[PDB]
Amino acid sequence: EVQLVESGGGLVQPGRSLRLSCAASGFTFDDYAMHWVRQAPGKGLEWVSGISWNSDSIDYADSVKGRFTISRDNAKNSLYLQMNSLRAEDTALYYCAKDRGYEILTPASFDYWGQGTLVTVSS
Amino acid sequence: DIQMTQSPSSLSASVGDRVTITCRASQSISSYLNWFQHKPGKAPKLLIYGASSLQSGVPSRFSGSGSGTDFTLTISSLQPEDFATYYCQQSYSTPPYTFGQGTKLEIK
Amino acid sequence: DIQMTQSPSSLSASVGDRVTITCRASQSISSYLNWFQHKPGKAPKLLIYGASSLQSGVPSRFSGSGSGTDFTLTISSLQPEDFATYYCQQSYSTPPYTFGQGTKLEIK
Amino acid sequence: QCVNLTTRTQLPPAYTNSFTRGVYYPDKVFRSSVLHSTQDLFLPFFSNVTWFHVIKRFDNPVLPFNDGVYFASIEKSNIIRGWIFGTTLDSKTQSLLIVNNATNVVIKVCEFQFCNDPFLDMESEFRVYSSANNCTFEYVSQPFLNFKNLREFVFKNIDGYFKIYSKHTPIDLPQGFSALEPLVDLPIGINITRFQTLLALHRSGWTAGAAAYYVGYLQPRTFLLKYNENGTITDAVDCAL
Amino acid sequence: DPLSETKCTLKSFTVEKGIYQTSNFRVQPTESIVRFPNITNLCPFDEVFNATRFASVYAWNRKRISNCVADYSVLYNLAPFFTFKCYGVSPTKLNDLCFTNVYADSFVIRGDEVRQIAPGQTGNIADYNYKLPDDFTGCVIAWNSNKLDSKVSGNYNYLYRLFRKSNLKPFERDISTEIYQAGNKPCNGVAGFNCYFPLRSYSFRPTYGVGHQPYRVVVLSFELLHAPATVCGPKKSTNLVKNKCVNFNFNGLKGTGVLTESNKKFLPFQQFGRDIADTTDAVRDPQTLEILDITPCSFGGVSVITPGTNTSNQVAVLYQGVNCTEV
Amino acid sequence: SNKLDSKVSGNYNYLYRLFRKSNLKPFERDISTEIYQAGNKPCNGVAG
Ligand SMILES: *[C@@H]1O[C@H](CO)[C@@H](O)[C@H](O)[C@H]1NC(C)=O
Ligand SMILES: *[C@@H]1O[C@H](CO)[C@@H](O)[C@H](O)[C@H]1NC(C)=O
Ligand SMILES: *[C@@H]1O[C@H](CO)[C@@H](O)[C@H](O)[C@H]1NC(C)=O
Repeated sequence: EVQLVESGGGLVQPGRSLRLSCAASGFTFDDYAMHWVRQAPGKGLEWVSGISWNSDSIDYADSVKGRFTISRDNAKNSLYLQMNSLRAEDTALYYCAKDRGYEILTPASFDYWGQGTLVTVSS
Repeated sequence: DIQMTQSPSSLSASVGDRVTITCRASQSISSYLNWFQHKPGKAPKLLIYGASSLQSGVPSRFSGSGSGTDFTLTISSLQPEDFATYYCQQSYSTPPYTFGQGTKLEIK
Repeated sequence: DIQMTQSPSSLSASVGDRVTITCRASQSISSYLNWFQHKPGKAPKLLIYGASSLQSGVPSRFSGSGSGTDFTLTISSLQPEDFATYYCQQSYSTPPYTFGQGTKLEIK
Repeated sequence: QCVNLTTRTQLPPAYTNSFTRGVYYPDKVFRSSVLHSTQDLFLPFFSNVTWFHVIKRFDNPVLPFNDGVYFASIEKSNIIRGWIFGTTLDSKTQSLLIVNNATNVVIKVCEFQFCNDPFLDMESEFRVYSSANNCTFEYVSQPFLNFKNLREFVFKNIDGYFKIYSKHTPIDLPQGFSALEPLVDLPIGINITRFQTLLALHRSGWTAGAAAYYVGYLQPRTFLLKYNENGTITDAVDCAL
Repeated sequence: DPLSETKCTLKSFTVEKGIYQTSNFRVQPTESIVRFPNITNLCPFDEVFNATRFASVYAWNRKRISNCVADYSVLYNLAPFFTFKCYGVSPTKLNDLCFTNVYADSFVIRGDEVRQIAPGQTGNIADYNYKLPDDFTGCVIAWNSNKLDSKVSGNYNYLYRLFRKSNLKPFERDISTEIYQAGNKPCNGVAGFNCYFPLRSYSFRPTYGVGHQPYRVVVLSFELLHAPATVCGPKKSTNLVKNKCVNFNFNGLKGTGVLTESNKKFLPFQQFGRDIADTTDAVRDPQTLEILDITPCSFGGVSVITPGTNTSNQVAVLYQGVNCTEV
Repeated sequence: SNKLDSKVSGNYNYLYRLFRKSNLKPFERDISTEIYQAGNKPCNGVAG
């Protein structure tokens, strides 16, 4: 019943930067871990990044290391993702899934998911 | 590294049949695998967390089992609202939250 | 562990005397000690089981007492066949049935 | 925060007649058209009941609890706000607090450090205690609330249980009969021997509206209660009057 | 038959002509009804057991529970809670026996230290982290938390006190970070030679065996004081049956009779009703605010009309004060 | 009889019944080893 609203999607040229916002209101956000994952238009799901309940332990996907950064605002119960140095392969769908646990690297997986937002990287 | 394989890709059945899907791992993950159902029209949702723990709020028709390398999910009722794609994800090995290939399920 | 000490080793008395022998323990054993009489020429025999319980068939002259860490046996009559070696044994500590050193008794 | 009041005008407390007030339902039993004899802690007919006025009369004295207290208030515009019970009224012992602010009715059991002159002062200045150390019981209850209101209360403490009986009537003490309906049962389990009332001052320094209340002490006696056919007590007879 | 009943009553083999009173006709109940008010105001055990993050074992979390109904069957009905050891009280009778206050102690331990949470036990946790009294009245629960408290890089958020100058008292929490004095020389706050920090970190990982996986432990210590106990279990309520001679339990009140709809209007506070003869005749249902009359199950006195047995053996039966439709 | 029935390692020759569905009748001997059921789900022969 929890709500996960995502925005920031659109069409941008390769090499530009943008922001994605994911806001949650149906649960307590101060003690849950959150993750960004990627579903390709013609392939399966892939994990991208995630943050814990507090901004101490942080992880990124190997294919996106050094390019993407995440931020978390517990005051307004939301998180942001900065899209930098975009290339032709980043035109997929992105979800904002909620981890069952509190840390970043735990055997507990994502509990509740949100509707994906479509981004396009082309001229 | 870790490698995941999906033996079935597309399957055919009816309303009153029984279907089984399997997911195999290159190395044993101590039964730390999760199953996700992804409707084409909405956001994906989890069905089974862990080896054989059913997530509360979904029908008990889905059943997860298997430990070690190969794991199995089973549907006994096949309700006409089960048109989605099933994914298996491991959460034990060093590659963080790597997902497997899709598994198309349809009835004919 | 546990260590049992015999304060007297050889004692001299007459046929009409009263003698006492003491056995000390390293720590408390909760009155779980036994007193054995060992004739040099035959099989040893038990005199006292428990702290102050007299075994059946032996004369009431012998009397045991004491609890905690120290224990005592007393003979009031000293009949002329009371020449033997007396031992104190504990049966409470982890070392199973450890015996103390001998206590020679002579009449003079 | 505590503030001492030095604007009091010294007058002795008044005395008036209790008449036939202070009767309440002894238990939870329904009786119809039956006269029943009950031995309980009651208020005798036609005695001293002590009378205090508030208007610069500021009657906030500290009275013994004894075996039970009958507190009547001839009131309008919500001047009386709560009560304080305990033995030493300090953090040394356990104290009980009943308040009804502008929002709701609050019951607390804590080691309050009560002010020498605690009160309430829109009403947004509460000077009742400076600290609360050990709180063992909390309770939120519904709001209990020409002089127009007559509010009668009976407070009793038996076997660690605090019983509060209440009655509201639209109107010296008026002459009439009214059974007090039981309101609150509280499992507190504390020793209570003394008490103090809590008033509200209107700030314009401060002005106090016209108010008057009465205090009586209960003792064990036997009454004969008459129940009508509706199960409502209509009359009582004091067997020892 | 009534003639033989008369012979039994009169202690004679011959019955003279006349009418004799022998015994009574009473209907027997068949169903038993037990009633209590709605099971609301549940104790917040979800915040204790289903909490996302527990505190460390040295700083074990203590929660006081009172003034609510505690459903111990919920904890008894969850499969993942493998370890349920209770001492001083039977687990089956936890539901009925009423106590004053509950203390929930939550912490995290390893495998070899699970057994140390018990009266009379010893170890690092028993001596320096969490001490259990010998006369402990309560239960302990331990469950695996490898999926939550383990990280591939390692979870260092849990700590345990490994060194202390003395053993902890029962139900004592030590959170001091003073440097342990292991040598003669004063430490002076520096963990140098013969000086060690008393707290060590549990580096939980998902690749550990059963003896090293992180396990969440909640200990319920149960106390009853002179104050009226307020922690009760859920009281089951039997479905209401009416219009028949039944056994009823109304708020601890035993009774036997026919329950019928009543026209009396009980006052909101009024609970029980008594008739002229000082007997319970009306009751208010604890769940639905309705009034019910309790009539005694049909009463009759049986009299026998018979001529002398020298004449004939035929008899007649008279039920006193009973309408002919109630036999 | 602490001298005879006590082992320093521990004696286990003596057992007592802890759970039963009903109280025993006077002078009744119960040697049944069936698994006591306190939940709704039947045991089905497992002490789980
Ligand atoms: C109240 O007691 C006083 C004495 O303190 C007495 O003078 C007075 O008569 C009593 N009240 C009534 C109504 O009699
Ligand atoms: C009792 O109640 C009935 C109806 O509710 C009413 O007619 C009657 O007047 C009541 N009795 C009294 C004394 O008010
Ligand atoms: C108890 O629950 C029933 C329905 O299950 C409801 O009818 C009843 O009103 C409840 N009790 C109270 C006091 O509301």
